[PDB]
Amino acid sequence: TTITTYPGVYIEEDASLSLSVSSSATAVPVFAVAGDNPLISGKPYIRISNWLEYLTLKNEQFDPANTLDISLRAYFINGGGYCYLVQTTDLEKQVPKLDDVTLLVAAGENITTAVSTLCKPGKGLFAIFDGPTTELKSDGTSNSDYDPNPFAAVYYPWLTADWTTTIDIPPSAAIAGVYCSVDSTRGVWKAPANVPIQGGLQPKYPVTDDLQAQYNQGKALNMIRTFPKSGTLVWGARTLEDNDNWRYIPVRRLFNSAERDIKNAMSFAVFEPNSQPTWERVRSAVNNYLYSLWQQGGLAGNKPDDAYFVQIGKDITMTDDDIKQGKMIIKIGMAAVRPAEFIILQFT
Amino acid sequence: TTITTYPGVYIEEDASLSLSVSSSATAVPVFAVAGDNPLISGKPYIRISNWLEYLTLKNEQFDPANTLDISLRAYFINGGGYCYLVQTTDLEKQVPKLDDVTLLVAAGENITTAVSTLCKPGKGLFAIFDGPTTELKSDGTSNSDYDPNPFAAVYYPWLTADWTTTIDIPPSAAIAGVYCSVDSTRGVWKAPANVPIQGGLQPKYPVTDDLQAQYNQGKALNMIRTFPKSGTLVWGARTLEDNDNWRYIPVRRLFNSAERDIKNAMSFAVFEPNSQPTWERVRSAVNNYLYSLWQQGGLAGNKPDDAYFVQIGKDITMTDDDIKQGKMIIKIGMAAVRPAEFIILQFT
Amino acid sequence: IGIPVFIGYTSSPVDKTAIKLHSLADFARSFPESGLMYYSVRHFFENGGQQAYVLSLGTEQQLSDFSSLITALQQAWLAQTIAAENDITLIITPDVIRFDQTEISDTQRDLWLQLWQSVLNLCKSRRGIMGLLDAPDDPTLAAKCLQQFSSADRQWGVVYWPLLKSAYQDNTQNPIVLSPTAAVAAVIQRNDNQQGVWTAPANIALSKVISPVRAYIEANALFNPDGTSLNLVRSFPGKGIRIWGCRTLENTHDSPWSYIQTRRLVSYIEAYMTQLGRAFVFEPNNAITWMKFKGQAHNWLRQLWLKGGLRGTQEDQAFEVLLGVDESMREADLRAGKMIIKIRLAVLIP
Amino acid sequence: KPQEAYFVQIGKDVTMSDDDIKQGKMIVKVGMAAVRPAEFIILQFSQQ
Amino acid sequence: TIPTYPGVYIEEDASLNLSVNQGNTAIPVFIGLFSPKNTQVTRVNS
Amino acid sequence: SGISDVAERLTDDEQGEMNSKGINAIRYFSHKGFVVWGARTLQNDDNWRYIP
Repeated sequence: TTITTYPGVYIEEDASLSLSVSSSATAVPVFAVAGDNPLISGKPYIRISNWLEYLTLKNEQFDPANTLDISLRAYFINGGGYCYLVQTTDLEKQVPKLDDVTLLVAAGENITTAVSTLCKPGKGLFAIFDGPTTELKSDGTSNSDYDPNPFAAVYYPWLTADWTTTIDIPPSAAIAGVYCSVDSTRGVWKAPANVPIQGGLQPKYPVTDDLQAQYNQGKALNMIRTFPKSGTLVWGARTLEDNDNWRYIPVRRLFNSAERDIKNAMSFAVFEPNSQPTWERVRSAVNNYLYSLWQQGGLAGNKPDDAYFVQIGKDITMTDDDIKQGKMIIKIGMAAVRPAEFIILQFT
Repeated sequence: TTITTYPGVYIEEDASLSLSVSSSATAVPVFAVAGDNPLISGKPYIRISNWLEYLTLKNEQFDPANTLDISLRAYFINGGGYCYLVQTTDLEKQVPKLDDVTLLVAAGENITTAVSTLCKPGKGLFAIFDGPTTELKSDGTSNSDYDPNPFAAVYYPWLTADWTTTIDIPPSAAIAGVYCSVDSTRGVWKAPANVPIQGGLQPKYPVTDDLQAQYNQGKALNMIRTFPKSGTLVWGARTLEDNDNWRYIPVRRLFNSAERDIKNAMSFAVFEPNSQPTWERVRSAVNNYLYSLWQQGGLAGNKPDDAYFVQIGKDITMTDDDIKQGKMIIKIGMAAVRPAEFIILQFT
Repeated sequence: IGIPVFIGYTSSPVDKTAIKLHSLADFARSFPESGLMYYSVRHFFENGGQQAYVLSLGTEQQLSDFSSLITALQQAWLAQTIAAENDITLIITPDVIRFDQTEISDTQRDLWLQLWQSVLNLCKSRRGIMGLLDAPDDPTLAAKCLQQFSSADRQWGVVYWPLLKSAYQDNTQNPIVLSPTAAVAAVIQRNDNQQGVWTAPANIALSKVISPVRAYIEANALFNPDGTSLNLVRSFPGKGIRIWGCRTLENTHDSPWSYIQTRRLVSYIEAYMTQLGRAFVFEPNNAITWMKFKGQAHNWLRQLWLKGGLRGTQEDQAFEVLLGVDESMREADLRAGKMIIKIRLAVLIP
Repeated sequence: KPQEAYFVQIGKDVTMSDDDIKQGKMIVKVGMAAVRPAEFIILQFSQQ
Repeated sequence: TIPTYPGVYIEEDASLNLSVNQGNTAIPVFIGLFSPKNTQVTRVNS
Repeated sequence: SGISDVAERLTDDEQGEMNSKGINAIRYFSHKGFVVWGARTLQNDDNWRYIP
């Protein structure tokens, strides 16, 4: 509302909000570092963008006896991006302070307490654990120590390489690299399984077909196995919760990225007027983002209205008292695509 | 009533009361602290909003031998919000002075006297007790000490964890966290049972199916049990009164929150004129609030008039002599939703 | 077209007003040779620069510290001079190189932000003025400053990094380190003349540059997809020195000001409309005037569209002008005596 | 629609009366439904 | 949820969804005199 | 605009306590910078609660 007070020519520029959702990075990990490590001591966190950069921060050559070095080179040889190093006792503080963190990686030490207090609905984090270091017990009870958290996954067994001498690589370090490679190539909704390990790493123990079948229910352990014609592959993409909602990693991670993307986009429309023109803009922005996901194949459905729906309005989602109390409510439904874990062929 | 005294333009604003009911937090606990604890000494109460803040208020590291530290860390690891620490001897004084408090938590010491004088009808409070520390005696008489108060519940047995060394976590500390998580996700009307304990805690003694059946009547003991496929779950949502009115915790807690929310709203109409226009606004405000509860599923009924009713008027709830004495009377009915404790399947 | 102005200390003291330079001979006629800003002025002319202005805060010898430079830039008389002198479009301050990067503490980080804010304040004297900014030498401080900068004038700021070394030498045989702001400013003038304002000044070769003062690999973290990114001057294998990046300091990804060409193109359109609008300041506000204004604006926009300046296959998607008793105002607006013209545009994306 | 956004009332029998006109009063009723900000944004995600 | 500060809140539908899935119907248990190699009911795959 | 720092940093939990009382807070967000987070007056009824 320009106030015309002197004769002349006045210039106006449209300032109404323009809203759209932008895809973020869905593979930024955080590695746990032991207290005695000198590199991490005396600092909140360390950001490392390359394997050579990690050596630059260090002052020694590559050490195959320290878990940090082997885990880092295993992560980088499998692809990925920049990662953060945080002390285990400081995970509960530093992780919420970093808004770009997506994955929490055990990196070969106990981070059970940190996961339970961080990975919660709406937070957008995901956790990767390490399986037991011993033989897989036949009767299938070697899962009791794990808490059925739908935001975490466990991988077995530990990996070994030629450069390894006496300490085996924790599987979570290599799996984190696989997540970024799969996400960049195929997408977050793609299952991070049936893909090779790029580092030429070998599992410490072999897993039979029936043994995996024993541990693929309930709090499942995703398995890294060697196949005669395909080499080493990642087999299994199940979380620690067996319900239909969050049985598979891709479904849980897809919702994490969708919530994170829309939440960031919605922060530019917080104190906007709560009336019809705003509702049209938010509905269009969310509809375009979900339409793009359906085009790429991330949602299942013949037509878009069978894959998602967005509701917002004066009588659709909120009441008159909600508006007077400053609440705008948006309901979003999504039909995530699920992995075809089993393929059944029947002939006549 | 503007008094027109000089020629000009007069501006007024409508000052008739606008009334609306807003939902208040339904899971604020108060923890009892022993007299010898140095943190509470010399202060009326301490408000703690986070686990890290509690350590900041303290000056030592985490102590697994002090009941306060284990109770607070178990409460926060299960989810929750800000809580107050009050001495046991000062509960009868400080608690009525805090109007945001909803739950009263024993936290592992005798607070029976405080409950008997605080948890009364209309006060809006609720209590969580601790069960016996010993074996549950088979004949079913290990419950005589507890007073059949419809505002209290008892949970058995005490919990243990890896970080615990020689003192077991009182169950009420962990259950208080479960109340907040359930209220945030499903609502105050949903039973805080059949939900996991998020802290990775374990019950100290196993409870058989038959043994629970002995203590599920009268002054019931809600039992925390471990199941082969679902881990540790909270089993049982019964209060200490076995009548049909207040048998279940959700029914008692839903009324507690409903009374508190309406009571706060009606404080804006204490001295309003007691005539028809005021009665229209009070009924509309309450009807909108109850309609919201029925929509969310908190009240059972095919139609709104099967779920609730509001009556206020000149010849409906109050008489002529009631009005002349300054009394406005509102009758409110509510059909609370009850849990499906027993599921019976009949096959033919 | 973009006419840059140079702000810095000069060996020969002069008045507080700017000067007009069309060639290095005029620069020599007014100024003596040898000096950091003189070398950049030579660099600007030698890259293809036609004309530019020079403004002096003081003599070259009275350099004190970073805070002194910022305080000198905050003096009121500079803002009035550039506001008065109409055809100035770009602002260049190459004198920031003369100060060392001692540490990465909060003291240095804040000073860099205030230099950016002070320059952007000078850019708000008139609409359409661009500011060309520099960044700290190491990528760590530059990334810290980019994330922590908070201003409502991010739209008008463009930053280039790293510093550049050229074949020019002092009496001692040392390569002269020059800010890349002088080089791009000549490119913008060349791009405005040969290709126009709506052509991005990126993916274009520089001249007489030996090598960037720093490397490529260390600059990966400075560029950012959503916002607060930098523009890189980067050497290429078998392709010469190149300008890699055409993004401003805008943060929001949806803003049309995220590229230097779009914001400058809109300002270029705005300047012409203001010039055309001045002829209608007291015209009768009826249908005849509206048709006259609509015809002239439509013809000029159609001319710009046929040069590829606007994104569109037909005229309707390219632009649209509304002016009349309806669809642009009401009868009450006519009695108020104000005329409202609404113009919609569709910019290009590099 | 305008009927839900604002309303103005002035007239002999709707806003004033005979006595007010005789006493020189002129009463105008104005009602506006202002737009409140969206202080809280709540996103509800479901697997439908 | 109950908003407390200005911003964006995320709610996840925690209402139950039900699905009955067929399981195994033929696992037997053998009771008799067996001689285990290591010294309870044990599972055998083949 | 044109600022160095806020006198005291605030968290989401702290602001929520103040926003109930009617104290508008100045917050810092990494993605956006220093912003004004709050538009409420000192009266907490339905009519006059928000500044606009």
